[PDB]
Amino acid sequence: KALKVRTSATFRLPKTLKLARAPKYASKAVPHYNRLDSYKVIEQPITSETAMKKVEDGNILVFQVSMKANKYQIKKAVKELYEVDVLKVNTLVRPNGTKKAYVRLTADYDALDIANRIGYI
Amino acid sequence: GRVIRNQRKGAGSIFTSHTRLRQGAAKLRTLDYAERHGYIRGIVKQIVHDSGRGAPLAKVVFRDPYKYRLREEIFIANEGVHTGQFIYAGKKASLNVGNVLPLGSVPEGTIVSNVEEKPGDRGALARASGNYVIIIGHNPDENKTRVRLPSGAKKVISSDARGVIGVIAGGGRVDKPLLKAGRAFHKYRLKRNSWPKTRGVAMNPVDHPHGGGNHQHIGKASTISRGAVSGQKAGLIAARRTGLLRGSQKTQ
Amino acid sequence: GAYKYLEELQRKKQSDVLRFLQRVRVWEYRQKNVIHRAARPTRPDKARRLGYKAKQGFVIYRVRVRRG
Amino acid sequence: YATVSKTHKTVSRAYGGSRCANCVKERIIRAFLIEEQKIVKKVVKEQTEAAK
Amino acid sequence: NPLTHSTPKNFGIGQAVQPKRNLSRYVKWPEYVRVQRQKKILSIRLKVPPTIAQFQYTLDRNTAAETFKLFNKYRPETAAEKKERLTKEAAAVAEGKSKQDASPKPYAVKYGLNHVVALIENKKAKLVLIANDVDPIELVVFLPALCKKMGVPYAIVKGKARLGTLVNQKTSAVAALTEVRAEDEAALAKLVSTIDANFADKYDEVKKHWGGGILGNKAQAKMDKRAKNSDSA
RNA sequence: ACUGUCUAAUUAAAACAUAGCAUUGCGAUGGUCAGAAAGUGAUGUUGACGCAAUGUGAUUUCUGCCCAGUGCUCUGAAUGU
RNA sequence: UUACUUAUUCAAUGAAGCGGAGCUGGAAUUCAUUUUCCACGUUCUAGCAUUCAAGGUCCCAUUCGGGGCUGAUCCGGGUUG
Repeated sequence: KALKVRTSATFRLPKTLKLARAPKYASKAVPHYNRLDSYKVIEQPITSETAMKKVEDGNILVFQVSMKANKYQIKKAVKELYEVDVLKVNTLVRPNGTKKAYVRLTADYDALDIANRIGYI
Repeated sequence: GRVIRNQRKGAGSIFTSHTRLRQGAAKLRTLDYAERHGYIRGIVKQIVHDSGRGAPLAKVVFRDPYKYRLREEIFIANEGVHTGQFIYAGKKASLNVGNVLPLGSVPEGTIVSNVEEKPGDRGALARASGNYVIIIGHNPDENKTRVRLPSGAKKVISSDARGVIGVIAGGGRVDKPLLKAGRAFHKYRLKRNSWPKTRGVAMNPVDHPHGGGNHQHIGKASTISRGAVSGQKAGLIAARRTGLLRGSQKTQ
Repeated sequence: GAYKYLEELQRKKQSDVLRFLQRVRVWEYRQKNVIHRAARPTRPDKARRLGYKAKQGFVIYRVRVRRG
Repeated sequence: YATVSKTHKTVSRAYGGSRCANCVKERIIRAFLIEEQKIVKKVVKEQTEAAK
Repeated sequence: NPLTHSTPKNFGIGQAVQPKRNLSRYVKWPEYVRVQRQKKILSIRLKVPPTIAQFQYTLDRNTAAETFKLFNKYRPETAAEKKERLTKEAAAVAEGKSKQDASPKPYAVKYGLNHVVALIENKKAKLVLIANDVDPIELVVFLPALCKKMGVPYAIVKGKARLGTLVNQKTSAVAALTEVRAEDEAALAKLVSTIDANFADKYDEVKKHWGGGILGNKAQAKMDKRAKNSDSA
């Protein structure tokens, strides 16, 4: 017969079929539970004398949160455990290496009403 | 003794070339089909100063024969070329200044520069500023061309090696004295690192074959053989004569 | 069998047939990698008497060493 | 230049924000006269092949 | 015609970027392609000894067609065929008081290099087909000469793959016929006469012919035109 | 000659550097140098108006004689080793 | 001593036009007639060159579209020295 027409001088690798993985056994056989669920995200409220001033005046809940949590997970954890919609979340890493979150609630919710719903004054 | 300075020159730590501001490797076009069967026409777009070099360089843009795009090559600017000139590269191009032709297609006595050694190595000889080779003759069988290099040394090379007609610009550069250590500083600042080369006779016996003594003198003959050893080659290597050249060196 | 004929024939390395084979093969092995997988022994009886058997999990690798 | 509209980055002409109305002007002069000279260069060789 | 205008391009050098042409002559192949091509090229440019050169003196296509047509009649038993025969003989020996002989004597091709070489040395094979493709040629270079020593007729045939198809292997590199049904003795005799006329009679003068030394077609062209411009003025 | 540089922590100088002058090697299968080696590198993104190796140390005016010695080098020599 | 390219060595390239023959073109002289050689798309100009290419031709079942040859000579798969 004849041979195929090559319009380029380069040979590249053929696009061969690559199959998906179909294992004969499971990877670890038990899916892990939620590493950073809502009770592990927010650990403990911060009740210092100046943190208590933010609850009354700033409409801000000062929480100590986990060192792995980002601002989405803290916005979702406060909303889950207390059923409160959240305005903005500001976090910092304290000089003892733990995290503190300044969760600001919306104007519909009085943070001083939620503060003694949680049980710290 | 310790390792002397020209043995440290080859390890290439601080003695490499200071190549930041260079515009690129000055090169002819590669021998494609157009360069060896007919010609092709480029445009010189810019004549530009290249650091570390005395000659100016010319960006010449060409049309890619096989793809719709433009290819910019960086020639060495021959004397006379101007931005906007059409440069004709190829076998059947014309004998004008700027056109790069194979050496088989030029008459004897043609003054070309940037001339290849092997056909396809994109420019080797007559390439610093002011220099040029002279095509002195053809041997059309086993097709070769005797040219005369800028050092006066005659050389037979291939008749398909190319070269650009004319001499290379920036010539007469070294007729101006530097006058200053600052100008020699800034001269070698963009080339390498060998400006302040302390005389080997003022060093110590570790640092050189010439160092030491209660007077500054070489002590033994400064003409060193070719079959000497790295570390001994300090002075005039394989010097077949010395002293002031009186008479016609100027080889026939 | 054939292995006795091959065993005697791989002893005449100066004969014309073996030096032509040595030239062609020493070009071919030089063209490939330094350590590369061989699909089968080129000396099947010399491999066989050194312990090789043509079953799965017996592997031949060709390899190149600088002399001197 | 990605926040502003199209009319801040162009002028209304061929080669708007790329060339400068005088290099565009010589581009039209040069395109017209060489391609008209190529029409001359076609037929001026058609008399040499007709008279050789 | 109407508003469609014939504008040809000018694909000469300097104008009109060249169209996509068949550059299969100039494609930079993978390294295994170049090795497997220049291996054949190098085995052609070198002057080969005569005891390798006798391969590529292969049998012609008509005689090859007749030989594979005869050898298809004695293809050995397959695995399901062996299963059906093992049941039909094991029951017979166990109940019918047979001496494991209620299955007839098989006529089949003989194969495998040690088997076939041992059959040639015993002067028991009636025909030996030899592959020309085997990559260590030392396996089979003695198979012509031994067949000339033993009086066994031999044919070098194209295809170790084609030999493997007749024997239900992948390749088999050699094949032999030792016993043949009497319905095929005449066809085996005519095929053996043709194969002796092509291989065994030619052996003692083929044994001196150094092969190879064949130039490439650029060097062939150069050499012929050197002969035609120098001598033929 | 200048401007400049160096002995941090005893010597800032007449020492070193410098431009200027001169000599040498080398046309890339190359000169000089590096690596234990390498399908390895520096000069080199270089090409004699260049790279490499030295001597002298601005300018003016000059740079004499010696190739026996010790080196270097040669399109050489030959019947010694 | 000088020849070969296949070992080896060097170099260039998104290994793109290598080798041989042809086609018309003409130099060119024919002692029978074509026996050989050079060509074989680009040069006033800082424009432009891309959508298997327009056109010529043949299919499909004409709907809008798609394919083959040619345009762009054949042959050998030695990338080119």
